[PDB]
Amino acid sequence: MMYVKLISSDGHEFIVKREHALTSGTIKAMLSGPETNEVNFREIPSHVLSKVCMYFTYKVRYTNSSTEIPEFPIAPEIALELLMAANFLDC
Amino acid sequence: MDVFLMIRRHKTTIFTDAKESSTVFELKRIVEGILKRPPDEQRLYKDDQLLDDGKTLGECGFTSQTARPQAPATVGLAFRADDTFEALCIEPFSSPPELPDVMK
Amino acid sequence: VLRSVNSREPSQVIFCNRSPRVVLPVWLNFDGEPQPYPTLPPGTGRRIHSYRGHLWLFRDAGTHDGLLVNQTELFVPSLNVDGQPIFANITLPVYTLKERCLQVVRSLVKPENYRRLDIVRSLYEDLEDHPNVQKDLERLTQERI
Ligand SMILES: Cc1cc([C@H](C(=O)N2C[C@H](O)C[C@H]2C2=NO[C@](C)(c3ccc(-c4scnc4C)cc3)N2)C(C)C)on1
Repeated sequence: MMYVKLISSDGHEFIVKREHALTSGTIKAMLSGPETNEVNFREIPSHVLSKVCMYFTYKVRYTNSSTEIPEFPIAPEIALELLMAANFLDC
Repeated sequence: MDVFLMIRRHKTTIFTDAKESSTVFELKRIVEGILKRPPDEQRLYKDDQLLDDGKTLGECGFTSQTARPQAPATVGLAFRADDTFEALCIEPFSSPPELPDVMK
Repeated sequence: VLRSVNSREPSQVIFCNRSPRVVLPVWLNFDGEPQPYPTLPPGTGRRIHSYRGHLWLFRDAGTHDGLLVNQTELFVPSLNVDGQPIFANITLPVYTLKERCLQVVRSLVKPENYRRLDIVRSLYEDLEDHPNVQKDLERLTQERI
């Protein structure tokens, strides 16, 4: 398939399926307007951006499925940064 | 059964899935399609353990129970530059801040 | 708009809680008032005695987070074919990442201290806007209009 590279503030590069990344409308805008498949996030550190990618996989897998859906886990230590990241990314 | 993986080397982390019944070698084909390096230039690890090309992912301990979309299992990857490969180095992610007073 | 039909046709149902939450079943009565019913511990089921055309929705009993029943918001008992009861599968939805974060933060911070978190004002209001069935019932009502 097609992949995109998502780069955290500390320089970690996360390669995810394009379709998975397009879950976020914010990212969709970063790919079509303002290296063609890379996005740098000056504000999202790797311990947050990693969970976001896990969310994309989780969302794509369990949306519209008849399999019992598990809880998406969020450690308390990251809940606050993940909230701001999720808000920014609109996902 | 699909299993969901993070293939990690230095500061690169690949999010991908595979069948529990697929082999390490088939997983090596996925990373070369992504990172453009042949299988014989790749080494895959579970923890500190080198994996055989012919073994299935389930035989290597990657099962649906332990490799979930919201909590993928980690595969280490090391490249052969010209010879003797390199030691496995997976860089860890950043540290969360101290819990705010109101959460502790 | 959203109310149970007084069909007077009994319909047997299994409320099956396929979630990790304590589940509150909520019956919308003939006036449209939400009626709470006894809760279901995670993973348990109850054979409830109901009626055709009645309206049910399902919530986390502690937080009032929304839940799905047979992949949707509302459950309507139907005809039991060959006496077989209707299965009602209560599951977690795929929450948005934002809502999932709000749940975790709400679960960790007393409401008095939401304002003490270093977050934009709009997120205070997002935190403060705890799930409530009636606003969802109002939203769902317009969804029909
Ligand atoms: C005729 C007619 C009767 C009615 C109305 C009525 O009888 N109702 C309303 C809904 O259809 C459920 C049913 C009902 N109410 O009480 C029981 C016995 C009941 C008790 C416990 C539990 C649960 S749910 C979780 N745990 C348990 C045990 C579920 C159901 N059945 C009203 C009279 C309230 O409407 N038309």
